[PDB]
Amino acid sequence: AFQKDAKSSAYSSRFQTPFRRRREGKTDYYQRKRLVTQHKAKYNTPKYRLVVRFTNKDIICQIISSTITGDVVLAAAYSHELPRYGITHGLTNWAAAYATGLLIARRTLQKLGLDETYKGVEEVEGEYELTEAVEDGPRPFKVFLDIGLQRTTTGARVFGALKGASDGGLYVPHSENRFPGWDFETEEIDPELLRSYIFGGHVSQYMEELADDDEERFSELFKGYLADDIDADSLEDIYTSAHEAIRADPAFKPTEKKFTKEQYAAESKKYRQTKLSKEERAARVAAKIAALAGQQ
Amino acid sequence: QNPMRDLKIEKLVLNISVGESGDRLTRASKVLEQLSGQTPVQSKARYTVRTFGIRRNEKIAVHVTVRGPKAEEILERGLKVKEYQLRDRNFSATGNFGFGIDEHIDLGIKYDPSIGIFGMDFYVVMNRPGARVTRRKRCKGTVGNSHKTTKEDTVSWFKQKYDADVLDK
Amino acid sequence: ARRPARCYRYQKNKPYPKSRYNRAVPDSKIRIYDLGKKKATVDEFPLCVHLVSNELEQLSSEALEAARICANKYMTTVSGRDAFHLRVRVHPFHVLRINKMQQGMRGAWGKPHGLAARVDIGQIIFSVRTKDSNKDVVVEGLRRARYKFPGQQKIILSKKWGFTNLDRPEYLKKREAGEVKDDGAFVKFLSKKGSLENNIREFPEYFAAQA
Amino acid sequence: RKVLQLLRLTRINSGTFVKVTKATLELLKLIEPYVAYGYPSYSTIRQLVYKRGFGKINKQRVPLSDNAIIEANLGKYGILSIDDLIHEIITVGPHFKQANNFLWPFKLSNPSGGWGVPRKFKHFIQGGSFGNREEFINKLVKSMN
Amino acid sequence: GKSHGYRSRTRYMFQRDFRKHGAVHLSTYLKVYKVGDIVDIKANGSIQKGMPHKFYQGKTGVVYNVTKSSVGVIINKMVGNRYLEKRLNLRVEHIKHSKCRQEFLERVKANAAKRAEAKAQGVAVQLKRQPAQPRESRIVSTEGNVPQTLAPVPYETFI
RNA sequence: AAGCUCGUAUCAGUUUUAUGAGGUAAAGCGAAUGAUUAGAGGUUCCGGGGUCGAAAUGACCUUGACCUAUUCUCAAACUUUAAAUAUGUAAGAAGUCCUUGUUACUUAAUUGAACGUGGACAUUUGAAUGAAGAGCUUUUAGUGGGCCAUUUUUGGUAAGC
RNA sequence: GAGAACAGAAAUCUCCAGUAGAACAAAAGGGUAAAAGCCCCCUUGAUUUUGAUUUUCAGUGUGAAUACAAACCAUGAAAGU
RNA sequence: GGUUGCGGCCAUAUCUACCAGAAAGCACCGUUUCCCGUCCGAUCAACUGUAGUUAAGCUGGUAAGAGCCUGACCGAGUAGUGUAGUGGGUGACCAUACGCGAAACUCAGGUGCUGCAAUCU
Ligand SMILES: [Mg+2]
Ligand SMILES: [Mg+2]
Ligand SMILES: [Mg+2]
Ligand SMILES: [Mg+2]
Ligand SMILES: [Mg+2]
Ligand SMILES: [Mg+2]
Ligand SMILES: [Mg+2]
Ligand SMILES: [Mg+2]
Ligand SMILES: [Mg+2]
Ligand SMILES: [Mg+2]
Ligand SMILES: [Mg+2]
Ligand SMILES: [Mg+2]
Ligand SMILES: [Mg+2]
Ligand SMILES: [Mg+2]
Ligand SMILES: [Mg+2]
Ligand SMILES: [Mg+2]
Ligand SMILES: [Mg+2]
Ligand SMILES: [Mg+2]
Ligand SMILES: [Mg+2]
Ligand SMILES: [Mg+2]
Ligand SMILES: [Mg+2]
Ligand SMILES: [Mg+2]
Ligand SMILES: [Mg+2]
Ligand SMILES: [Mg+2]
Ligand SMILES: [Mg+2]
Ligand SMILES: [Mg+2]
Ligand SMILES: [Mg+2]
Ligand SMILES: [Mg+2]
Ligand SMILES: [Mg+2]
Ligand SMILES: [Mg+2]
Ligand SMILES: [Mg+2]
Ligand SMILES: [Mg+2]
Ligand SMILES: [Mg+2]
Ligand SMILES: [Mg+2]
Ligand SMILES: [Mg+2]
Ligand SMILES: [Mg+2]
Ligand SMILES: [Mg+2]
Ligand SMILES: [Mg+2]
Ligand SMILES: [Mg+2]
Ligand SMILES: [Mg+2]
Ligand SMILES: [Mg+2]
Ligand SMILES: [Mg+2]
Ligand SMILES: [Mg+2]
Ligand SMILES: [Mg+2]
Ligand SMILES: [Mg+2]
Ligand SMILES: [Mg+2]
Ligand SMILES: [Mg+2]
Ligand SMILES: [Mg+2]
Ligand SMILES: [Mg+2]
Ligand SMILES: [Mg+2]
Ligand SMILES: [Mg+2]
Repeated sequence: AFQKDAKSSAYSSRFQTPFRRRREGKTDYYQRKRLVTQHKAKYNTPKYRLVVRFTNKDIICQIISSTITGDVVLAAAYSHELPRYGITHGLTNWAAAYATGLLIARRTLQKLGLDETYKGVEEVEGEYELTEAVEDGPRPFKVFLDIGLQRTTTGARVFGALKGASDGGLYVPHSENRFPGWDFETEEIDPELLRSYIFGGHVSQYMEELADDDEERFSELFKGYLADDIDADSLEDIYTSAHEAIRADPAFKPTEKKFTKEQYAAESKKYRQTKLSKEERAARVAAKIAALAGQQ
Repeated sequence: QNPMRDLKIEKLVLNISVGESGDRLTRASKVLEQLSGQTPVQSKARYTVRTFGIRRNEKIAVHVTVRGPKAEEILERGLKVKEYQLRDRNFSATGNFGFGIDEHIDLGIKYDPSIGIFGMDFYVVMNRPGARVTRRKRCKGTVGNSHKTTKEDTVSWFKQKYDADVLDK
Repeated sequence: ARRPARCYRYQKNKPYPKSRYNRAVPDSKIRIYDLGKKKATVDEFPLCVHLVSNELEQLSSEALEAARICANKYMTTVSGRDAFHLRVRVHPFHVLRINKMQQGMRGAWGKPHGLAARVDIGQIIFSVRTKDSNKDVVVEGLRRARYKFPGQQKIILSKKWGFTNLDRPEYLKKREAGEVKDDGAFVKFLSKKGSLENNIREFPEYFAAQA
Repeated sequence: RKVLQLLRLTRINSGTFVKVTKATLELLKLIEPYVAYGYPSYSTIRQLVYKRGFGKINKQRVPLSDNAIIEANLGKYGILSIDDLIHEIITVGPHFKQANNFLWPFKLSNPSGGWGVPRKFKHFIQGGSFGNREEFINKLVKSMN
Repeated sequence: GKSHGYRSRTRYMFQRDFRKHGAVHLSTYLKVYKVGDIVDIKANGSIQKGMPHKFYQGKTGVVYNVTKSSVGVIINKMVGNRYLEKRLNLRVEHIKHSKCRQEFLERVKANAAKRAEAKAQGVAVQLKRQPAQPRESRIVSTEGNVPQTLAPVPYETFI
């Protein structure tokens, strides 16, 4: 960095470093404060969040609570579990967002017992609706959307995640105006469009058009679809049946594993440089003042 | 090394500093509009100067930022006017370059007495791939040294493709 | 219109600087604090001799200036203007007030009147560096300066090399080694700490061992 | 002033015994300019109690003079005679608190052959009388008893 | 003339601690208070709502109420020759659990144990604390350690 | 002053132990802000003079500022550090543990929260020292010019101010 | 700081550095960085009822403030505020 | 052990300059029909995971590195301070007695620890 820049001792000395997880630009503490702190007269009642994050093409849903030692996963689902349920391609799209939320809701709601009561909407017509509490009986499991750093846009797929955890039985408080098919100039949802997205209707109709206007591109992206003979129109049943498969058995299978922890550990240290000792450092200095000093 | 630490153009920002609002500015605008295909953005004066005859918040200038192929169709076009000779300044320490021209007529575009004649400031900013790191929301970070755009890197880049001259010392 | 200095000998008040709360305060009568061959190198003048307060009191800017001129005048005419380096070690930062004067003791907060340095026991007031051969001249210069000051001060022979913090033999150890290198009129010492690379830049005549 | 009260020294020349722990050291420290103290020998604890030793009994300061007086109020702790009492004192026994509190503060006279110094109110170490004079307390207290 | 507003004289009190400004860490909000708890009071200057008055800085009281974002603390304050009861509405940012009590709770829980460990065995306990006692005798050896004789040193100047 | 309700009981212008609060003294200034003495080495397409000049975004001196590492000196309304004295709370029966009742609060939830029932452990039951006991109620006098000494300390040259 | 016609010490355009050296009506102190600052979007909680509390204190009043209860609303995807 | 998502303490985590990083992950990265946002699909939105890459991010190692953290009879029982005297001294001030006791300095050692969950030669 430029000479006239470059930090003075005093700059560095007084520098107050942010929280690590801010330096990492990973955590909005302002939102977290407000996501996590509980009503003080509700004592040790955990305040569970529904964490939805998007990697370059994996979807992560964890149900999380907080502890001063660290946060706590109740459950976790990933859209890369969806091949197990009959979804192979496009697992980062709106409907993979939906699926996973559904997967996450069903899974936890199971291991909590609220499984057979609170099924949530089994139909799915993209009707706007929260899961209502069963008269005489346990209140539903309540959970708050942790969007993270995601911008709120009307159509964002983080809210796709939200739709399916709510469709799946969770009580996740929310309004309707960030779902595709929310009309800008009228406080009005078109659920016909929102049904469409849940079942990847936009992806499908995008294939149908690329079919007969430009097959150059249609085979680049959408390659996989060709390769498995899934020409569009079936995309709904694909996801319609995922929903089925998921509710039928959400109970989370781990990867088999192959090679042990000890073993993954063994090979990883092969690639991990090791710090030097003081002695070792001393003999590099000494070494240097024989060369750079002793007139070569 | 060298795989995809290539040297794209980040964006081209054309700028007209018309120290006044009113008609003359809305003509300076029209130029950039038809020239960029995009609708230009106006800029208010930052404070009053009075010997420049401007007031705070007046609207004093128009400018427009252009990316991708469209930015080259124009760069080239201006570079022509400059007869493919810039100067050893012009290029900034952090790897950008700019030049100016007067009379935009010298890059296609007829005369039209009802629009007049304007000069332009061309400013080309360079970067490589992976520049997103700086610009994105999450895990915003800074490009590593040996991936930063530098003067040498940009001048040599310029000297090659375009096959234009640098000049001076 | 100066009050006699007896009215401000003692440190009766918390320090009253020139500040943005004060502001209208007169200049210090002392204003140059380094006379003689100040440009001189450290190796040039090894003998240091101090004029050293034996009292907790206040010295006026006026008496610093008068004392300044006294020691400097004597010194240069007996032994030459480049024969020595006089350093005044004490700056008059403390503003003295005056209740100048119908109304009595009503609203009595005074106006700035002049300045004083506040000075400890054993606090150094004047420092000089010369050639050993010139000791007596220097010592007589500080002796004559004394009569310009209230209170007891007493002249003390330094252990140190000029304005250095090292005793003469220790400064000699570092010097006749590599370690010491000239600067303006002071000196820079080689550190065992920090970048080895640009430690070698400076102090080239080190990184041997010998002469 | 408070400390002198708690140590039961509320008039000049009266004295009491003190078990030394950190928590009484610091008491002693706070009153060094008003007191003279030291380490008493068997001889002077014995002659203190034989001569100027008084029980506290339903208040009422009662002279020791017969062993039944002691056994009636300290018997509960073992301690059924005057030399039992002394023994609890000098060895700082398990019942030094009850034993020692039993003893009314000793009322002493002025030193008979005097203070040995021109001025009492500086430390023993500066040719005064106050503070810890260690074993030199026995000479003082005998002269006072 | 004089001035005596609420936060008067509090420049350094409510000030923030060197290189510790900004968001308060989330542990301050995860802590949990129950009526009866003993708390110390100290103002977070960056949290203007729910602040103790400066009189209560450094002061320790007992929780009497738990509220959505706060706890009610009762402090005993002495005015004239008497104490009066004071009740404070403090946000959880200006409060922490006092450890003025652990040495007790830790000591109780322990005191029960060695009492069980005694009884069950056949008594002989002794579990009151005791002050520092004076030192017992001891024999210090000279071997490897003959005494070094020092004397006072002459006057000297260095300067 | 009148008492009144009780009494080994509860009490304390004190210590100890444990656990807080504080920004004064000192200190610091080759640490931030603000002051302040001196050189040394840098940097100008760019503050001014001057030599060469047709000029130069020319070259060379020149003096300024600015930068780098040093240097002497300071703060009631400066400060990273930071005392001593003083200061909040705790040292048990109104305690600790087990069992599991009440509610309209609260929980996804007989979950929690608060108040409880039943059960277990006595004076080394939880530091020191002291305790002509402790608590409590009514009513009413005089007073509401104060002054002095050690220490801290403001204004003032100072004062038996 | 380094860069771009007219354009200059000061106009407008760009990149780098930047712990706050700014800004937040106002005195000054405290506070504040994906904010408490700047730009935009929606708004009237600057509302309704009546208590408790902190400072000043007599533990009166007044000013100002705090944390709840019972309404009705605002905003936000939401926790919330 | 690596890595990711969510974290706690918030520099032993920061800063400057170099170099090394398997596997997975993360990333950069391709696209503009659709929701959505822009002067600009750079950011923001969506779509593909296909076409490309470890260059950067990220992680780690190096440095008589700047900073930060820890320790010591390093400085210093120094400065300051509670208590004492019909102590010294014209005074300014200063010794002593019984206690409490720093900061700078100097030197040495260090440079993130760790919770939940998923994944990986
Ligand atoms: Mg700088
Ligand atoms: Mg430095
Ligand atoms: Mg910050
Ligand atoms: Mg937010
Ligand atoms: Mg590559
Ligand atoms: Mg004009
Ligand atoms: Mg004084
Ligand atoms: Mg005064
Ligand atoms: Mg007058
Ligand atoms: Mg008159
Ligand atoms: Mg007046
Ligand atoms: Mg005035
Ligand atoms: Mg004199
Ligand atoms: Mg006793
Ligand atoms: Mg006799
Ligand atoms: Mg005789
Ligand atoms: Mg006689
Ligand atoms: Mg006498
Ligand atoms: Mg006698
Ligand atoms: Mg005032
Ligand atoms: Mg407010
Ligand atoms: Mg103060
Ligand atoms: Mg101060
Ligand atoms: Mg001071
Ligand atoms: Mg000082
Ligand atoms: Mg300091
Ligand atoms: Mg300074
Ligand atoms: Mg020095
Ligand atoms: Mg106390
Ligand atoms: Mg007390
Ligand atoms: Mg008793
Ligand atoms: Mg009694
Ligand atoms: Mg009365
Ligand atoms: Mg009265
Ligand atoms: Mg009256
Ligand atoms: Mg009267
Ligand atoms: Mg007196
Ligand atoms: Mg302000
Ligand atoms: Mg934020
Ligand atoms: Mg109003
Ligand atoms: Mg009234
Ligand atoms: Mg009021
Ligand atoms: Mg790979
Ligand atoms: Mg479009
Ligand atoms: Mg893109
Ligand atoms: Mg996006
Ligand atoms: Mg690499
Ligand atoms: Mg990352
Ligand atoms: Mg270092
Ligand atoms: Mg003292
Ligand atoms: Mg005296």
